[PDB]
Amino acid sequence: LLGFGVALASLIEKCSKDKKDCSSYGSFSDAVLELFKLTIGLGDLNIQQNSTYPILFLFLLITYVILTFVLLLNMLIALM
Amino acid sequence: LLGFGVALASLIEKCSKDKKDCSSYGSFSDAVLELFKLTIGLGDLNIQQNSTYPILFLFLLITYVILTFVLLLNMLIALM
Ligand SMILES: CCCCCCCC/C=C/CCCCCCCC(=O)O[C@@H](COC(=O)CCCCCCCCCCCCCCC)COP(=O)([O-])OCC[N+](C)(C)C
Ligand SMILES: CCCCCCCC/C=C/CCCCCCCC(=O)O[C@@H](COC(=O)CCCCCCCCCCCCCCC)COP(=O)([O-])OCC[N+](C)(C)C
Ligand SMILES: CCCCCCCCCCCC(=O)OC[C@H](COP(=O)(O)OCC[N+](C)(C)C)OC(=O)CCCCCCCCCCC
Ligand SMILES: CCCCCCCCCCCC(=O)OC[C@H](COP(=O)(O)OCC[N+](C)(C)C)OC(=O)CCCCCCCCCCC
Repeated sequence: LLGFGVALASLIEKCSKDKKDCSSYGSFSDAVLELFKLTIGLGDLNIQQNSTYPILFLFLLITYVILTFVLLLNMLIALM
Repeated sequence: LLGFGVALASLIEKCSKDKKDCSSYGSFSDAVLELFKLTIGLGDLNIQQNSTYPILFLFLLITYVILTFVLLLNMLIALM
């Protein structure tokens, strides 16, 4: 959560032309909150960020989904 | 559900300056409904409440998520 939170957050450029737009993954704690809400399954996944690399953003975000929604949570049920 | 419902609800101060704003966790039954919808996975988690302690609010809300979304539901699948 914290590794991909800081990576995704540091990938986003300046806030906006008006300081508040599509800055979901703006800072660290805001990106950590967005990833937490993808694990719970709440909200709406929005990839149209003010990002310099949309492909690298999708790669890190989909890797996070594969590592937690698929591997870690189902492996928790199996070990339990 | 009811323990954290009444705790989170009693943490929120007066309704608003207009009696209706960001009062998701306003009263008891409204906070119980919001927690129920986090368990089902519906809605959108909004922590920007008219709260006096945003940190204590996150602590109680994340503890609820750890106790039900992680422990209790997966342990239900294991015992079943
Ligand atoms: C499958 C999942 C399982 C669960 C996984 C959970 C993983 C964790 C997920 C956590 C991510 C949640 C979001 C964090 C960031 C939100 C923003 C925020 O509030 O920032 C603040 C910090 O806020 C905190 O420090 C959050 C509260 C404490 C940490 C969380 C609980 C710790 C775990 C408890 C466990 C208890 C266990 C039981 C114990 C008996 C900082 O804000 P600021 O920079 O000061 O703002 C300045 C500007 N402003 C003042 C105008 C605003
Ligand atoms: C993983 C999860 C699993 C499920 C967990 C579920 C846990 C439970 C979750 C419950 C939380 C749901 C929300 C409750 C509060 C909503 C608000 C509300 O209506 O308030 C009202 C009460 O409302 C009730 O009393 C709700 C209905 C009855 C209880 C729920 C069903 C009982 C379980 C059945 C089981 C059957 C089993 C099978 C039997 C064969 C009160 O409103 P008011 O104060 O009078 O309003 C005044 C102002 N106004 C009139 C203008 C409005
Ligand atoms: C054990 C606890 C588990 C639960 C999670 C608790 C922490 C949640 C996030 C809190 C953030 C906060 O509040 O501060 C985080 C602070 C400052 O944040 P900021 O950049 O000013 O953004 C604030 C944005 N606002 C104003 C909108 C709120 O440091 C940082 O940004 C540094 C980030 C890089 C260092 C950390 C990397 C960690 C890697 C993994 C190590 C294991
Ligand atoms: C066994 C049944 C399971 C399913 C759940 C059923 C109940 C759901 C909620 C109904 C609420 C309601 O309707 O009344 C709850 C009432 C009055 O509510 P109010 O504060 O006026 O808010 C009404 C808000 N409105 C107007 C928007 C609807 O008491 C209370 O607030 C007292 C709360 C503290 C005492 C109870 C604590 C319980 C702790 C756990 C014990 C095991």
